[PDB]
Amino acid sequence: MYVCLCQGVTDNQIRVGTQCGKCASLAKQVVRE
Amino acid sequence: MYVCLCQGVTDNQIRDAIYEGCCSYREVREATGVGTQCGKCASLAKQVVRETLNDLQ
Amino acid sequence: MKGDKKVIQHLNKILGNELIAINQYFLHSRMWNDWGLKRLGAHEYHESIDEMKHADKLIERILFLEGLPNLQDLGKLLIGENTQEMLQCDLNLELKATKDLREAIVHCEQVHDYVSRDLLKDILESEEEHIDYLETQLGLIQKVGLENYLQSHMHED
Amino acid sequence: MKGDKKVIQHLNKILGNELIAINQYFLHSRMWNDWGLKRLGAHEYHESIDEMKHADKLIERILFLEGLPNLQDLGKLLIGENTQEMLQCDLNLELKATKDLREAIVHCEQVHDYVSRDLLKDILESEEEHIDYLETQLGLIQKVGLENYLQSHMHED
Amino acid sequence: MKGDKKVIQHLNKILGNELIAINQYFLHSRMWNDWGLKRLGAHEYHESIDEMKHADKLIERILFLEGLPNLQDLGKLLIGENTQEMLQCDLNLELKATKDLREAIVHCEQVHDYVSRDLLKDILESEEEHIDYLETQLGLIQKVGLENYLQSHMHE
Amino acid sequence: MKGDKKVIQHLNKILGNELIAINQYFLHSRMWNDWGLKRLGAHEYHESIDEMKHADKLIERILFLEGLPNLQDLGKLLIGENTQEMLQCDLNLELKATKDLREAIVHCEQVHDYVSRDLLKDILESEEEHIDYLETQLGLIQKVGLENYLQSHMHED
Amino acid sequence: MKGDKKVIQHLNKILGNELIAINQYFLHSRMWNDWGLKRLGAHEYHESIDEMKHADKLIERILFLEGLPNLQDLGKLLIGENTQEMLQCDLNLELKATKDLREAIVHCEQVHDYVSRDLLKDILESEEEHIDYLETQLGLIQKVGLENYLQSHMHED
Amino acid sequence: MKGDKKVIQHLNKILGNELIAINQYFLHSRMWNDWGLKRLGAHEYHESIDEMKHADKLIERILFLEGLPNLQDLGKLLIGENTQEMLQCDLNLELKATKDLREAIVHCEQVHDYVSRDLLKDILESEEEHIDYLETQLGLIQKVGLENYLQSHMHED
Ligand code: HEM
Ligand code: HEM
Ligand code: HEM
Ligand code: FES
Ligand code: FES
Ligand SMILES: [K+]
Ligand code: NA
Ligand code: NA
Ligand code: NA
Ligand code: NA
Ligand code: NA
Ligand code: NA
Repeated sequence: MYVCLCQGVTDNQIRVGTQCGKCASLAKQVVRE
Repeated sequence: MYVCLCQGVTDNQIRDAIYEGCCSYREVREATGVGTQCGKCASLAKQVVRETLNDLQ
Repeated sequence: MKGDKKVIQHLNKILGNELIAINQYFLHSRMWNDWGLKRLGAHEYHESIDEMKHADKLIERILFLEGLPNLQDLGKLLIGENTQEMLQCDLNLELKATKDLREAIVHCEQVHDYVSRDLLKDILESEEEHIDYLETQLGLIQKVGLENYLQSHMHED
Repeated sequence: MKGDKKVIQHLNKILGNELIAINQYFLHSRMWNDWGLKRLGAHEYHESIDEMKHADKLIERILFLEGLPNLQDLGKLLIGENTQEMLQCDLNLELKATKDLREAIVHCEQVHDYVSRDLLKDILESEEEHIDYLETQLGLIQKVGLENYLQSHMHED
Repeated sequence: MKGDKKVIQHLNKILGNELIAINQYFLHSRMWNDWGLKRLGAHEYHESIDEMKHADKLIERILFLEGLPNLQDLGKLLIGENTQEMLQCDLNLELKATKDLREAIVHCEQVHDYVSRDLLKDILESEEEHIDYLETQLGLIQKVGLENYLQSHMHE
Repeated sequence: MKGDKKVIQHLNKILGNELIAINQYFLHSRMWNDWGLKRLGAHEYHESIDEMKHADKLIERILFLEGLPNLQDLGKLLIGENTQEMLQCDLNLELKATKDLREAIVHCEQVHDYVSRDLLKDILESEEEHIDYLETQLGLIQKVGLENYLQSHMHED
Repeated sequence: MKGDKKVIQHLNKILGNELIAINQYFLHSRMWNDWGLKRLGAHEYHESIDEMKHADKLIERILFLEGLPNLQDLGKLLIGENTQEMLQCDLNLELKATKDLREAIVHCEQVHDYVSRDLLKDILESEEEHIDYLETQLGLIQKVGLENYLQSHMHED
Repeated sequence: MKGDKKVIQHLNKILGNELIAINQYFLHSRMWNDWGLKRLGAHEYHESIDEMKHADKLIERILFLEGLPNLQDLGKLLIGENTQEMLQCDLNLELKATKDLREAIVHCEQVHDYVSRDLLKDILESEEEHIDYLETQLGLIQKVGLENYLQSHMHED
């Protein structure tokens, strides 16, 4: 799914947060895994 | 009331069978057919028999 | 399984009561028609139908909660031999039904199943209206006398 | 008492069969709806209603003959777990029902209860039409494949 | 100020949840339409509309209780990338929504705000029907296969 | 007697409140009409009618529960002398009414009279809508000024 | 103040009687419905409504004359325990009401308030029609017997 | 993706502006309704609905161009505390919106995305109509006075 809608970053693209920042916690988590 | 719907036996018909000489539920059952099909009425029929025999004293 | 196990047991218990009432009212209805008391027969037919609709809603709710609706267990019918006994039999059944509904609602509230509570409260309201009708009929037998009461129920509305 | 006792036993046996079918079909209908197979759910709902109507006619005939309709004894419901097994359960039930109907008819003929025979024959025609439906659905599962068969029953007519 | 402060906080939280759902369902609807799955698109559009109507009732109730409706804070949308994931995303959202509704109702009951309770109960009934719908679709994908399921949602 | 005695006392208390409101609103309506403020008069007339309907439902429920509805004890009417004071009198009355409704509901819940609770909740929703109307009118007097507010209520909708 | 003070007192006295009758008839109506005597319940409901309309006209006339309509004082209701007593209670109330109306009319004529007289005469005509109905019902109980009389009032028209 | 990257950013910027307007107008509408200024409430509700329809068209266009519509980023709502402030808040918002629309149109023209330009021009015409409405209301407040202006917006139609 989209982790960041502002930048269109999916969880698979991580495997961002620069615009509104509401997704930061989630992206930081996907990373810490 | 009908006590046994399968065999169409009322509480008065259970009393009658006793008055006519039945001495136990098993005897009432042989006389009337009560509780010989689905069996769901058996405990209620037994209660009527019990109350009737007790009142006959 | 999303449903509370005791909620599902309560709903199945209410379902079992509805299933008894369906058959008892249907048979009472057809007995009254056989005797030519068509107004009682028609009223009692509609009571049976209303119980069928409650059972449907119960079955639907049990399935949503992922339980198994129990249509297999059919408890004892209370079938009367004359009009006064039949009405009283329906009333005896309904007093048991409302006691079970109140207990089911208590448990729904406790586990926060507010939608199941709301369904049961709706059924309870309908069963209380049936109790009202039954007590009224039994009272009318006393006020107008049994022969008049039966006369007034020969012809349909 | 105008009714032949064994005729009444036979009518009560058919009635007992209809009561099982009512409940079995109603539960299957509501299971298909819960799964989103609404076309199957609707069809099965109408099968249940049709058995209710047959039951009503049996109950009325039994009372006319001065017997007591048996709405107390409920036999074994054959509930399936998936679409194919549910259809087969309905078919197994119907095959037992039609066997009983034929025996009932033989006996009615023997004691000259030609009106009860005609009632039972009408019921039998309806049950055979149900068997035709059931065999057709099972055949279609084989012809179009299960996944297509189910797809085709998602949306109501 | 007639309203209980914690009731108003609960109503604002439920409103927050509805505002997320409005946007998530509307976007999912338009994605399904873009892909030519128009029956899913139309269904999802109506889910979005229904959340809008719930939001309206919450706003009206908050104002009556002399609270301040919060339409400013928008939480995280769960947007899927394909049909199966979009449905599961809607379901995850709904499971959270109903948990919060139950907690709000408990509180309304405690402070005797029975009318707020009934409003929330009606919302909860609607959200439970949406859960029913979502689980049904996820189950159909299993029963009829993904290709058939999508095919069945091309046309309205 | 199926009814809980304190439930019946609570229902009779709410009924007593509705009886005050019926009369207070009816008199205010007819005073607004006498003054030529026909829009206020019509609105207040409908508020009085609505309380009559609530009273009827309470009376019916009390009788079902085998209590005696109290139509004898009429509490204090809060009559105003001018438009603003009349609105405030209606508001003071409603604030007392809603407090009683909430206490009644608590007790119904405690003794599991879920149908009486639902009745009272419906009444409460209506009374809160009245409070919303009253607070709005008092706010409008401040926003548009009294003379404009009154002007706007001379002619009926 | 344009109105004669004693005229206003008389109108308030008639109003007070109407207010008693509203509540007495409304309660009798709902009692009859509770007992299943729906034709009596419906007739008595309409009697209550008719008293409400008289009260309205009285309140309007008192306001025009610049007096204060009194809705606060509610005298004693006469509530019966069975159908015959309830009818007699209504009749007792109506005989008092018509005596007061005649005295009010006398005073209106004396002070030349011919419009108030005309209003009271219209009310008097309606109350006399109610007296006719009541005496008729009590007479029918004697002619057809109480059980038949009640039977004839079970079902609505 | 078929769409120009800066066109999609512009469209997402316009979408972002519409999303603020939708919520800002919807809240203003319900505040006006709460205060009993129903005509303002109804008009503002329709302004909110019109912004929703613009948002829908932008979302559709962004998806056709293979971009990702941004419904996650919600900018600052300008909420006023009285009628004059709310209208000025809406106007402040619209002035910013039209500035962004013009910049977006300039860019679509430069990259020959004439269909996106036409969509934006249509939104722009709508937003300029809203500016006209807002400037007119602010001017009416000055011309007829605040109390009359609000009075004129109490009743719908
Ligand atoms: C002795 C058992 C039953 C009998 C004799 C019976 C009979 C009937 C009859 C005669 C009708 C009217 C059909 C028509 O002409 O449209 C009916 C309707 C219906 N039945 Fe039954 N029924 C029985 C049990 C049940 C049960 C156990 C259920 C559900 C679990 C059920 C569900 C329904 C429903 C939902 C309707 C439609 C009612 C409406 O919406 O008007 N029935 N039944
Ligand atoms: C126990 C007290 C009362 C009860 C329970 C009661 C009940 C009712 C009901 C149920 C209605 C019919 C409403 C509808 O469905 O349209 C009604 C109508 C009405 N009521 Fe009352 N009411 C009461 C007292 C009063 C009083 C004291 C007045 C005037 C002083 C009044 C004035 C009216 C009027 C004018 C109507 C309309 C009748 C018509 O034109 O059809 N009511 N009432
Ligand atoms: C992404 C944000 C939104 C979009 C895209 C959107 C879109 C729409 C659309 C297309 C309609 C149908 C208009 C018509 O054809 O007449 C509509 C109706 C409506 N909207 Fe929105 N909307 C949004 C946000 C909201 C919010 C946040 C609320 C309330 C808090 C709201 C309240 C309503 C209401 C009450 C309706 C009418 C529903 C009915 O038919 O009863 N909308 N919206
Ligand atoms: S969602 Fe990642 S920055 Fe807005
Ligand atoms: S009810 Fe007696 S055996 Fe079935
Ligand atoms: K007679
Ligand atoms: Na017969
Ligand atoms: Na496309
Ligand atoms: Na489901
Ligand atoms: Na005047
Ligand atoms: Na308000
Ligand atoms: Na009663």
